[PDB]
Amino acid sequence: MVLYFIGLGLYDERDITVKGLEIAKKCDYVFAEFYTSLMAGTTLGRIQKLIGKEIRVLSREDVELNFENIVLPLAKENDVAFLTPGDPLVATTHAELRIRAKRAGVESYVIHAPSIYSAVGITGLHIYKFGKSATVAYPMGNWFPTSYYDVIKENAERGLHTLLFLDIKAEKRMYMTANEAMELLLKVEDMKKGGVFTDDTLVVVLARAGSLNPTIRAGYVKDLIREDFGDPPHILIVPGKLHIVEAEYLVEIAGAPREILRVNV
Amino acid sequence: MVLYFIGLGLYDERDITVKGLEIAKKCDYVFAEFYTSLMAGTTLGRIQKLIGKEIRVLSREDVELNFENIVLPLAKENDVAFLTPGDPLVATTHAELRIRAKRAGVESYVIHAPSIYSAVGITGLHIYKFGKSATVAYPMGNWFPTSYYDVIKENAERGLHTLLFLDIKAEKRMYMTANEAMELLLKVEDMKKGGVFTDDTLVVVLARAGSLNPTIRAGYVKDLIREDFGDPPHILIVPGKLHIVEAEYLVEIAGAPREILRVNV
Ligand SMILES: Nc1ncnc2c1ncn2[C@@H]1O[C@H](CSCC[C@H](N)C(=O)O)[C@@H](O)[C@H]1O
Ligand code: NA
Repeated sequence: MVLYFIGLGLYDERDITVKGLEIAKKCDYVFAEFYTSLMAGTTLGRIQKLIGKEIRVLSREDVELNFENIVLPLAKENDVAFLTPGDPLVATTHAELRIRAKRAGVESYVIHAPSIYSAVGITGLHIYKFGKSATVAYPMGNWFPTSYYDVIKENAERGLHTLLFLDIKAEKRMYMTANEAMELLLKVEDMKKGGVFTDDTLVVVLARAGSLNPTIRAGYVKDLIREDFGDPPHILIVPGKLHIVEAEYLVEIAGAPREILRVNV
Repeated sequence: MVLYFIGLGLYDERDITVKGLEIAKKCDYVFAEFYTSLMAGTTLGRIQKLIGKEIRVLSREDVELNFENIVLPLAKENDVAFLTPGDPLVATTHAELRIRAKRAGVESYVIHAPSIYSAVGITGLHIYKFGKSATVAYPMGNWFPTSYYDVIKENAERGLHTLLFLDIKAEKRMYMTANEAMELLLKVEDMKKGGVFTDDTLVVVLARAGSLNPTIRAGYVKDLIREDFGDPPHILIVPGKLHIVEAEYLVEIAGAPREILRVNV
């Protein structure tokens, strides 16, 4: 009678940790959600084959609305696993599900896996220099989210980097590209006119982290807004004040304009 | 002709990903470093047996100073693996190593693994609310660092959480406990008098992340300062204002006092 929250990792089925695999293999029932993120290098079939268990995929409503009606009942008499892309508690509200587990009298354990939040280290930007993070959400009809723009502003004033998770509407197979993110930000700049995000802003794009050849690119918005970064998922990063060593990596590894090597001191 | 940076994960030998284990097994040479951080729940012997190949350990000097003389030459005609605790390149210095690989004409790839940066999600604190991160280092001789205090102040002021890594003496396998960190902070507060860290400050301590049974505790400094958090490593977090769900998670999962539900939300 235990519930395991198990992360599947960044890109493919092998991004799960050995610990995660061995526990999932011995579970009686296995549930999963594939709406919080996109694992571009695998399929449900491959994941199922790897763990040797049939997987019951749940929708966002199944989880947010009926997690205690669909998953917890079985977890009271058996070992149940709930799998998720990346790390199960990063950039999701799944932590709250552990509260539901407890009140249901069910023990829960968490098995971590590589997460985009941590994988940003491959951009060469010091991970401790990141400040508040935000999500660039798709506008729904006339509703136009803009809060993420203020996050960039606040971090940049402190000289901190801003990690921008990008939207995903899995049910519609809609995966926001870094390009779409940039467009939205420029539009928001037009409204707020804070000088936060412009054609000259230096940005970093990380696409398909977890794969062997992720797309790592740095440059000015004017130049990257129309560049092809490959298949989703993508994340966008607006660096704050760079250290020379960060700029060197972006130039040498992410093909950034050598001019950034000359920071303004 | 290829160098693989492979993350070992959080705590024990099973914290490496399936992909990492499989790639390491196919490499002609396997190196590892245990100076940036340690794998507190396992040993070099257990990691080596799991992989099945002899592992050569590299000192801080061997890497920072002679990576291109010890590691890269072999990567020219063989597949080489470089294992590091956590997620590769999270340690502010390892990114540079990819530039060295480039300059040696050696291809390098990164195989991710869980990191403390993402793993803290288990505290129930929303990762988007984390601000600039810092490390608390022991004062030594005429050097008494206090910058981490300012980091906490700037984050909390903006309602952001502060992730604090605690000092470590890797070679000696000696870690600074959360209790020591809290003591240091109280002394810095006495000097600073900024009202940033006092007996009434709410803090979160995370011990042995990666383990199925990590210690997750939250409470006011005056009550946790002398609490036994178990074996290191310890992670100290100074949360900013809490979302009601974060507070409920802390109360329900980390044994936080009911008081935070009205005082810190
Ligand atoms: N492999 C990957 N490469 C680039 N961005 C990724 C990614 N995986 C996730 N993301 C980013 O994060 C968003 C999901 S938000 C939740 C992330 C997940 N729990 C994790 O720990 O990684 C995606 O829409 C995308 O913008
Ligand atoms: Na951070």
